[PDB]
Amino acid sequence: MLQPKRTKFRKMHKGRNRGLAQGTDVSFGSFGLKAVGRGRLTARQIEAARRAMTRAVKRQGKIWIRVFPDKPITEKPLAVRMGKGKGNVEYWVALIQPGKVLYEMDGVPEELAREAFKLAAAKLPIKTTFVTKTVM
Amino acid sequence: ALNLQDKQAIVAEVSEVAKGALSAVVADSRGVTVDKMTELRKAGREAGVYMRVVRNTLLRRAVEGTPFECLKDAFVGPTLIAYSMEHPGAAARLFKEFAKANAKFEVKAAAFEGELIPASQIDRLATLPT
Amino acid sequence: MKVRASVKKLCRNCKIVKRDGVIRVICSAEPKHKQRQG
Amino acid sequence: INPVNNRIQDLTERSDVLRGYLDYDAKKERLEEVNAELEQPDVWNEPERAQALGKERSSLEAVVDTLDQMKQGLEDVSGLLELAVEADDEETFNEAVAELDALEEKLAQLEFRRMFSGEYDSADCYLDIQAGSGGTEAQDWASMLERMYLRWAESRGFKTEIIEESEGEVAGIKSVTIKISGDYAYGWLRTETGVHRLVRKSPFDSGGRRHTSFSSAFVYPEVDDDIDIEINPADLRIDVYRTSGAGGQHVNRTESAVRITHIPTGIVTQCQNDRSQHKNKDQAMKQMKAKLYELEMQKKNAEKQAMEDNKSDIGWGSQIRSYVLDDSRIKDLRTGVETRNTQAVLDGSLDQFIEASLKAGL
Amino acid sequence: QAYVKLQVAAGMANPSPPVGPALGQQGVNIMEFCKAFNAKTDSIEKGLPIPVVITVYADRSFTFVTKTPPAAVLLKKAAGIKSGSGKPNKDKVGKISRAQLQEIAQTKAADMTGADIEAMTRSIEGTARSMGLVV
RNA sequence: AGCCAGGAUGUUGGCUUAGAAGCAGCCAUCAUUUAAAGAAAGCGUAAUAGCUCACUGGUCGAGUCGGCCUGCGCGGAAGAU
Ligand SMILES: [Mg+2]
Ligand SMILES: [Mg+2]
Ligand SMILES: [Zn+2]
Repeated sequence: MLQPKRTKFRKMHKGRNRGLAQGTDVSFGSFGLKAVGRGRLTARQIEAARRAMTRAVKRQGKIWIRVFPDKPITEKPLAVRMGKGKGNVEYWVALIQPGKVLYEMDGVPEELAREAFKLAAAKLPIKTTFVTKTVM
Repeated sequence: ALNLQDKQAIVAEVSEVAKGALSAVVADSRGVTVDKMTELRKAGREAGVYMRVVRNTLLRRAVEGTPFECLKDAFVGPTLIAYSMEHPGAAARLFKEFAKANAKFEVKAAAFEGELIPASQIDRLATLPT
Repeated sequence: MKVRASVKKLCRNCKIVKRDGVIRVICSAEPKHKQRQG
Repeated sequence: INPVNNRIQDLTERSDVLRGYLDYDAKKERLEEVNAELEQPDVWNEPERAQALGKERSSLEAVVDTLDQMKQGLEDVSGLLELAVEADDEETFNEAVAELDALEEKLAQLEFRRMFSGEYDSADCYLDIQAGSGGTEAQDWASMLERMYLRWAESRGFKTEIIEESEGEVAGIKSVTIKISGDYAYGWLRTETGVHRLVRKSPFDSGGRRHTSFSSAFVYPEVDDDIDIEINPADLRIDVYRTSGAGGQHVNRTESAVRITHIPTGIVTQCQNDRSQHKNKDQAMKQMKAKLYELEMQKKNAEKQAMEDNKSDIGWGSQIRSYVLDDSRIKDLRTGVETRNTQAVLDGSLDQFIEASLKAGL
Repeated sequence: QAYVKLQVAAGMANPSPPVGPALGQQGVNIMEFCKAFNAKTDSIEKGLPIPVVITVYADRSFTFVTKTPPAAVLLKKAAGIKSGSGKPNKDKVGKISRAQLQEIAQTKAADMTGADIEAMTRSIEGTARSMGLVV
């Protein structure tokens, strides 16, 4: 489960998740799973996806996780009223914009890679798509 | 397979026909692979690798290469059949071999048509140079 | 009869057919395989 | 080639010993009957039986086959030994030597499997030595035993570690726990569990009478401490309801109280300490977990109790060796092997007993 | 008609433990097959398995035609090793030269389907590779 | 797309296994007779056997296959007078 080792700050503002993503292209691998939807992947979710895809690829070929859950999300404890400071950090998310290459993969046949990505995709909350290495 | 390979195959077949005048038939409408293998091995024993049973007797495959040489072979087309081109020796004895094979379990599929070399009938010709 | 939200061809013999506006997997081979969207 | 000859001589002897321990003829007979059963076509109609019979067969066959291989190989080597000696052909000699080595290895393998067939035999052990009813003498005896064990363990290459030592007020030790790490440590030591009989004139007695003092050894393997598994919400029923007495308007309405129930076992935990239902559930959950743990412990204990009860049933048979120092003779009661070198045994020559015990399977 | 290849070594007269019910499944008796095997054996060699056609006729008197012994055992014999399959590409257990393989090929020519001995040799090489031994 | 035929050889590849013969796995994944036939995709077996499939030959005689892009719809879709 991915999480920042150190932090500058323990809690964080909600913020907004508008715009298009920057990590848009398949950089390292041959194939990628590009996020079509807007949302936020938790660390847990990402880990699950990784687990799904590694198994599918049967420990053959490399996987990159292009996303990182660097934003802490707070949850107020149950049966607790609305005041009294900010809630405690429960889980960590990567905020996802459309265009985000989430995962990358190489050293695999194409069909197999596709299959793996499909398997992964069902674990993630956002709508996603298979993408390829492009010259330029 | 793409067009080019098919064309090449056709050319090869044509070349084979040009090389060898005598020919005979066989058919596997109920034929064991082992028998076929044995038959193939016979050819090897006799002479070179040249001879193939060439199952490609479609309406526009061997029948398309028929206008080049032995023009009567077009009517053979619309049936399950397998040709056998014979290169060395003037009228070899592989024609009756097929008949023999048929006799030893093949359930009369080809009906030993002959391929007409001295313009022969449907019936066999034992009269062959030895 | 597996009534599901996702119906899929589970083998070669599985065929997807639509009957009175309902998606259905019917299979000639395996009776287990036959499905309905619901 | 004299050492080679000696080795050859040894090997036949050990093969014979192995046969004796195995009871080879009976095994062969069993193999034969099983084989006969096998070929009868009616036996494969019953599937459960047949697979079991097959399983039985194979091991027996292996045992038999290896045995005569050993008989034959040795003979071959002996035949070739002459050639090596008189004719002086070197390559042939070398070949013979190689064959012998192979045969030896095979023998070892067979003996290994005969010995260390148990589940925990490869693992390391905790040897526990306890002094008997005697007093000072008993304590001394226990100490002696401990020393002997240490010497033995050092000898073969095991790592000893004195975990706990209760020291005797006058001399020796009241009790000791020794962790013995190494390859097949428990398998080598498991036979030494039991009561040891010292017979000697007591140096601590003022009268100087000849005492029969006892001290127990107890070898148990270091089991891997299994993680206490998280119970599934599928196995659980969570009831929520109103509290007893309560006391107010909000209390009458609110269902804070939690009853967690284990479906497979039938244990219940109630909690209604907190106002918050969630908190109660958490507390109740904890309680349930604790209860489960307790149950697990109880079950473990019960099984353990059965085991010793069975062990108790043997009674006087727990006495495994008799160390007579006056007449100068050690006897293993289980096997029947005797030696007059008592001092040597004390120093740590237990291999002669232990190996035989292992071969026996007791 | 009920033809199946299932037998152990030629020297082992009447295969009781391994084959058993498989040989005596049909109407033909246990003793006959064994006798036939014995008869076959004396002309060539003992110790190796040899496969044979089991055409079980209604008259009981079966027609049988022998085949060449399995290739794997021959390969093993050539090697001088017993087991060489456990993790072959991770670590090479045994190794054979091409000439030896070629030699092996020639002897089996009667039962092998083909005219070219080179073909046979390459088949044998492939078999060896499969087994675990690197050429 | 139907339909008729073949769908083999070394070979049951070895091992480890109780047994393993394409199909418990672990691993190599070759070559052969060549029209084509995986040391095997599914069913099947105590395991073999057996039944399919891949690819291919024959018949038949015009379009066909499955991705992408989008428009509109379908299921997913249960509550209390
Ligand atoms: Mg940004
Ligand atoms: Mg809708
Ligand atoms: Zn189906």
